[PDB]
Amino acid sequence: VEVKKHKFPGVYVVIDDDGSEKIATKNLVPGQRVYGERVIKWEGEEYRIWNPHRSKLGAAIVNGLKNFPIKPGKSVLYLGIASGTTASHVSDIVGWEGKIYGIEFSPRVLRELVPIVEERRNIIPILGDATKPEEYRALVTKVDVIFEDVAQPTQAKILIDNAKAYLKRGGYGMIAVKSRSIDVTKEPEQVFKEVERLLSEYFEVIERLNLEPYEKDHALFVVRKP
Repeated sequence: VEVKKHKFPGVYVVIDDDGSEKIATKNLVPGQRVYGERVIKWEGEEYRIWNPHRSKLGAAIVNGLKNFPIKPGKSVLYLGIASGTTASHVSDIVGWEGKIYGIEFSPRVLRELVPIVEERRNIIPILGDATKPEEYRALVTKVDVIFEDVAQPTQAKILIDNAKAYLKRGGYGMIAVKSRSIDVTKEPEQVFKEVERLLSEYFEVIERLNLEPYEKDHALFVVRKP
């Protein structure tokens, strides 16, 4: 097994004995395996395999995502942090000089998460309603990136409203859109066209990529705040 650097900083390529390729991040918390994930020991460091079946962002990267604004030392406002393994990998990537404000609506989801992210002290889990971003104003600063995974009909407006409140000028947004969570009747491609239009009222839309076959009728959008 070999580990080399991916094009994106803080992301790694693992090449298995048979020459097949996987993506990975460097474990922020050596010794830890909270998802019972596959960890590769290499030159004295640990690398956590980033499974595209457990992480929509992992899927996007495997699928050839070109713009990835999450990088070491960045601050991230993360809407929907409890879903999948993504927060763990984002935490590895941003490292100890970066920061992640994790917003969850449910007190149950938050209580279940804290054990899992306890050691990742660059994650600050916050109870909040992402539709009303001003309610967590006292707990969140201006950020470099918003990452959003919120399966709600107004998820584009959620992104704009949080960006108005917290995103630095020049900063980026990333949003994993489940087509059916906005509109079960419309074709996925039509839903995505509508999301792209709504986002474009506020953002420059930089990229959009489908997540098949890891997800069905999901697209991830990268946007930039003017």
